[PDB]
Amino acid sequence: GSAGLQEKERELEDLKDAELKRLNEERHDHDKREAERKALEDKLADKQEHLDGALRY
Repeated sequence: GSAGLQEKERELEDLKDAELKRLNEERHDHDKREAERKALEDKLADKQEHLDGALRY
């Protein structure tokens, strides 16, 4: 693998660095936390399921 024979290049390292920054931010972690809080509230209360709406008019 020399003279650019391999598809991998310097930009490869840069890509990995970007991933590290994203992980550090932990932005997705916050989203999961919010979802958990929503479940606790159970405002929708759509957890309960029965029949098929036949009972309801």
